[PDB]
Amino acid sequence: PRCWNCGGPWGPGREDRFFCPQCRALQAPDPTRDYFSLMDCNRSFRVDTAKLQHRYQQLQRLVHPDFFSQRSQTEKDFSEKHSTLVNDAYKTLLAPLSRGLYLLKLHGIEIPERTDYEMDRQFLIEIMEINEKLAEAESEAAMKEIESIVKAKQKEFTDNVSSAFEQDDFEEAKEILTKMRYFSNIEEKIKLKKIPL
Ligand SMILES: [Zn+2]
Repeated sequence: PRCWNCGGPWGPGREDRFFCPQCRALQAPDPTRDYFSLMDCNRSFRVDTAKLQHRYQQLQRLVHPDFFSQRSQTEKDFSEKHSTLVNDAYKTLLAPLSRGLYLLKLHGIEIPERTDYEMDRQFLIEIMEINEKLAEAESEAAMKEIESIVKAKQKEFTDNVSSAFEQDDFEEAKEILTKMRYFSNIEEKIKLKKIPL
């Protein structure tokens, strides 16, 4: 690893290698750098979103294409690349759901796309019950009950998946996170139904 302007060696040291100490040029982003690192926090399901938002700004102060409009094409390139990554990381870590799923990827676990079959019975039952309820839900208050029901589950699940990580129990975390995916959809459908008011 070396600088595109100098040839200055990338030090085998600490992480934030945004600028070349030798020539001040904006460097190519490290593909290997995970989002928790880029957002300067521990690999953890638990994430301080006030801090996160602050980091997001610090970095966007450094790499956003606005500051590179008058600079070389190479720097414009990298400025755009970085700024995109910064956005990804931020969005990914901000949402507990995407955070959970991202946390699993690093721990080397890939997720099947909401595979409806690999699921257990009791949960399936819950899902078709919620469905029925929502389908039946036309009144504004019957609408509230579902929201409650859904949000009460969401909390329970967050607590659970938090534990799963605390214990390194990724097979469990993958389970619960696959569940949380369902309820997110249901949430979005409710919000979509809630538009006309
Ligand atoms: Zn350099």
